Amino acid sequence: DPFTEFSLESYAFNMKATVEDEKLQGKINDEDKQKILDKCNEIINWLDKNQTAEKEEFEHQQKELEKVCNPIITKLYQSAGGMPPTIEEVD
Amino acid sequence: PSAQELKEQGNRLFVGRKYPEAAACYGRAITRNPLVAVYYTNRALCYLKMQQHEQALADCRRALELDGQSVKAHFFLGQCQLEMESYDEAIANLQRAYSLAKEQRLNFGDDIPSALRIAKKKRWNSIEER
Repeated sequence: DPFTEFSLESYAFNMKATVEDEKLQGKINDEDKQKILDKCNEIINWLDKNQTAEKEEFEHQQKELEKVCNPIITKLYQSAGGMPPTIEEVD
Repeated sequence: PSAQELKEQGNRLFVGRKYPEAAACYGRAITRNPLVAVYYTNRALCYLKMQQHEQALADCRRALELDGQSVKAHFFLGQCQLEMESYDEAIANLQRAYSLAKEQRLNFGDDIPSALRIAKKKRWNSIEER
């Protein structure tokens, strides 16, 4: 399904642009920076081929991709920012 | 469920103005990983909306043990101090929040100077004693 498929692909491309952003310099080590690029490039690639696949199959790739990113996301918070009436909102 | 997943559920609840339920999520997130400062600041904010100055103060304290460069930890902490009438500390924390945001190039409009200006006024309304 194109609508669910779109969110996954856009998530992947944006996530890559994010970790490579000059703003997050010194907020991530190049090892963790590299493994996001890898898994995003891997998920994008999979979507390119598997356009016949079924919902569970799509779902597995989704769970997999957030199993790599969430930990790295959590470490971005753990930096010296951490990672932020507008001020009166949850982060 | 992961700590990040739990924070996001809590954030959705916060936007929905279901504050107690959002705080419970932040706690659960804290349990799985207690070393992330934002989970503490978010919950402090729930407490602030629930009108509980004391518990919010403690979460700020925890947040600052992990992240001493946090604008929101310093900010909400000042605000808790203001509601407990500790004026001098509150202006300090708000100004410390104000320095950090400038350094980090953060943009909250006129949110910090407003808060500062209110606290400076509140303080004078207290000194009426001689």
